Amino acid sequence: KQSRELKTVSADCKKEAIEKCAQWVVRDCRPFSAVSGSGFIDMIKFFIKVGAEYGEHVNVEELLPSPITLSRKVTSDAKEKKALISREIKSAVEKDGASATIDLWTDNYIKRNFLGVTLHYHENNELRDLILGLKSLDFERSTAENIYKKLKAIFSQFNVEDLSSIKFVTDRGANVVKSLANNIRINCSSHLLSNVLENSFEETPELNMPILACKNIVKYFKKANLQHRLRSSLKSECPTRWNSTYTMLRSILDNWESVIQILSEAGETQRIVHINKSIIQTMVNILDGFERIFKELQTCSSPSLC
Amino acid sequence: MDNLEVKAKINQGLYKITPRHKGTSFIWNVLADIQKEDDTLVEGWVFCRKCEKVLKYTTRQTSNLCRHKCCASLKQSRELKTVSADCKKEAIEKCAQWVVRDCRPFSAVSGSGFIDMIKFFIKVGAEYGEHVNVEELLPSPITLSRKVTSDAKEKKALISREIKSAVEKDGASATIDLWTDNYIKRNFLGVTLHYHENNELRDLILGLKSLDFERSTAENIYKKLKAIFSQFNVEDLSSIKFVTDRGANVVKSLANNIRINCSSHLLSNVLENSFEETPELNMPILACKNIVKYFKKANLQHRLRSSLKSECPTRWNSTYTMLRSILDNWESVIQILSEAGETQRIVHINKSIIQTMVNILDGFERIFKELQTCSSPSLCFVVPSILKVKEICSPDVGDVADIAKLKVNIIKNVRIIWEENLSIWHYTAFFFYPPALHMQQEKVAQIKEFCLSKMEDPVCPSDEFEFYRKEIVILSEDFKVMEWWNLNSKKYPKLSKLALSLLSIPASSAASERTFSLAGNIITEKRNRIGQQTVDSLLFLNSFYKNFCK
DNA sequence: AGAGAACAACAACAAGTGGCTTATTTTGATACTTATGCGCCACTTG
DNA sequence: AGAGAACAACAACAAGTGGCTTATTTTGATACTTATGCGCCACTTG
DNA sequence: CAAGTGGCGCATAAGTATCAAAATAAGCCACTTGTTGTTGTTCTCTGGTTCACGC
DNA sequence: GCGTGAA
Ligand SMILES: [Zn+2]
Repeated sequence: KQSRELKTVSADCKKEAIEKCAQWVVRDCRPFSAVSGSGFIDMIKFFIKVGAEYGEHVNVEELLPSPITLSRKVTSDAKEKKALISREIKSAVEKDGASATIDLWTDNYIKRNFLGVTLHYHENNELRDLILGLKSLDFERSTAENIYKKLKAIFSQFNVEDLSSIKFVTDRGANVVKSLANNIRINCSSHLLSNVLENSFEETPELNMPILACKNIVKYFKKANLQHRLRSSLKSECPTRWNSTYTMLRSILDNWESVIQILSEAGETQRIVHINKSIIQTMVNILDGFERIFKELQTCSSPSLC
Repeated sequence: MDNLEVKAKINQGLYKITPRHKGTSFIWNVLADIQKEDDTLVEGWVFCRKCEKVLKYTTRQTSNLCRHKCCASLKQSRELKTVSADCKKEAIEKCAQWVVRDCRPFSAVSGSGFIDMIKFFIKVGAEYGEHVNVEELLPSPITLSRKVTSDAKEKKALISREIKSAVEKDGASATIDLWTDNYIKRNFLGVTLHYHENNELRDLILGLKSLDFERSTAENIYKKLKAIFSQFNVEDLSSIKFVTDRGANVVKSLANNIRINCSSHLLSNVLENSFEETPELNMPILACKNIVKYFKKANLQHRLRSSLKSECPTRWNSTYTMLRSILDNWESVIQILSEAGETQRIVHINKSIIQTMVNILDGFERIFKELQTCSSPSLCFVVPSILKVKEICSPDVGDVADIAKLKVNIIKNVRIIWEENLSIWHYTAFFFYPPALHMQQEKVAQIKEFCLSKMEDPVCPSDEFEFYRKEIVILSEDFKVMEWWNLNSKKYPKLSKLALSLLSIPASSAASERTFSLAGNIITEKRNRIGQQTVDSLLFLNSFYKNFCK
């Protein structure tokens, strides 16, 4: 028990420590998992070190800065770290090995347009990934020329002048297509397969009718607050998110007994019984195969091109 | 040289002095400057108050001025032992890693609880050296939840005695409300409590318990509130003053007890009725609504210099700030509409009516702000609100006849909505105003026997009531009624408790709105599995720390 | 061839001052870049 | 396809009083050698 | 006379010893409340809004 | 010109 190593404390210290932690958590309205932060324990290390080395009569308030200082410091560190890393960035991109995915996104509240850039490349027995930056296209309407200028500006402030050897795996955005016509443009496999599935469903209206029935049933569930007695609540109807209807099918067919029991006295049981379960499990298995394909192929931490 | 010249002139007395500069540093608490004979400040040089030597002044830097011998001795108040610049550098560095690695807001470091934690941690580190294992010291969130629940239980047990002590003296003002969350569709029941013990009202929440998922009904509300009061072992449940506006099932449940309407939502409904009866002013508001939607649909908000406000969240008439934002930047928006091809929309609206409506609705906003105050008592200034809204809506020739129609609608709605729904308790509260020269009508006639009957539970009550009737002092700008009868409590030992109870009744029930907003802050899209017990415990602890602690 | 004890004529030495060129620090006003800090001021959000 | 956040359900647990036989140090005491001065006091000498 | 020593024990004492009857901790186990810990489950987040444009 | 879609 504490064989002369990094020392422990008594029970009073633990009690008062958790008292202080509870005080902070309840008073400042922060998430509970804060005390498990990776940087939080490092800050605790620094503070206990400083306190031990400088006694217990120091001005705690003065040692802690203001948020504006934090912003200036993080900006300065951003500039310094970018300058430090640009050398290895140019070294890696010079050797024809540099792969980057490009896609734009619109902000939810202010709707400012942005563009993000990352990099996938192999340093030493591993594929190193770091995001290069994320710059906004002001407020002007999006165009291929602006995207091309912004990307060359980012690569240039990171000391890149080739813009030919690097690789892109992106969408079929015609503006993006004309943006980088001098290099390769590879269609996103996930997006291609999503289009394939959309075409697959849309050519069979007879079997699309069960999908409409199921989505209107989950609408009936969410509209009347009927997920309360259900053992496992249902998910979103149609978010256009890589066949969320697959999860809908799994949930519906795992609570089929409960939903039929509920709808027997609800008067809508005639609608569900129109479709037999066998075809439903068959397409569930097909979507199981497709979901396995998704989870194996869609991976940024291991090779998947093979 | 210039300095010798100005020194000689000021010593001869040709130039005068100015000792204070309104600066945040301590150097100007001793240092001073000079002004010329034509009331012009001296630039580039300063003057000391003890050595009487003219030193240089620099706008870009003042460090050279603090090493002077006269200002050296003053320094500043002794502080706890400080460290060098390096330690601060590594401190801000580690704080930068903390704030970047956990996606946390920057203003987290300035929290009071964080300061308490760092004080504790620096103390324990100084006590037990530099080799203490930190990972065992920091607990896990499950322990945090268990301990906060237990602490909520024990704090409630401790305070229930003083809730009883407050309720026995008939001070039992507390409002209830219902609200729906955003993601679980659960319905939560919220209730606060107000009482006076230590010369200001105590704002705290009794609790917030969820009524499961079963269908809303009067019996569920009554049993829920009965249980909530039962955790404090309270069975009176009759002298509690209720403030709910138009909750139909809620009113039906508590119809046996004392019920009082809510003034804020009443006034909002009065404004709604007033604007409903004038279509000529109804369609310009709709035109402004469509104009705002036109900007918002195609994110045309970038061009404008001051973006428009939210349309109408049913959150106390946001159309005020909506029309303010529209009016105060009219030229730019009408230009944008000019090249937008939708120029026909603006023809229906004129600026003068906009500005007059801005004036009157800003008056209504001021009324809202004055009446809605949780900390200070606010029940007294209610009838003067009706008087002021009456006098502002004076039918004149300056306004258009349509504005006269709107004013007539306001007066009709306030006459047939507000005063007929006003309880005698509001009259009693208005009566205690120290200058009572305006009212000598039947209201005092009724309040006489009302107060005499209520206070049943030499030293004659009627005689001291007329003694209060004679004493009259006009209002001062910094006057408070509560401390006024705190001083007069010796003069009237029994009526003081009655007036304290009356002044403990809030004008409205905005406390429930504040609690619901706080709960919405607690429950976010990213935190949704949180339980009702934890929410209630957190809210109770926050309210207790804000109210009853230091 | 010891040994013990004490003057004597010189005689080779220090403790305690001034004179002094010639450096040898200390006190002090001031010309700048450069990393912190309140405080309105929003201000856009729902 | 990671992203944070958080319960419920069952294992798991150090923190604390009470029996207690087995080492073993404090105090105590009798018991006995070495050696260390204090003062008469002769006990001399010149 | 007086500065020097033995002497007569000589009353004292800082040393040593061993013979008893007590004052303590160590290793284990009792056992009863309260108390902390992984390891599961369950609900959202990003996939997306009109322009390059050829067909 | 208007899908044309692939976002
Ligand atoms: Zn001075």
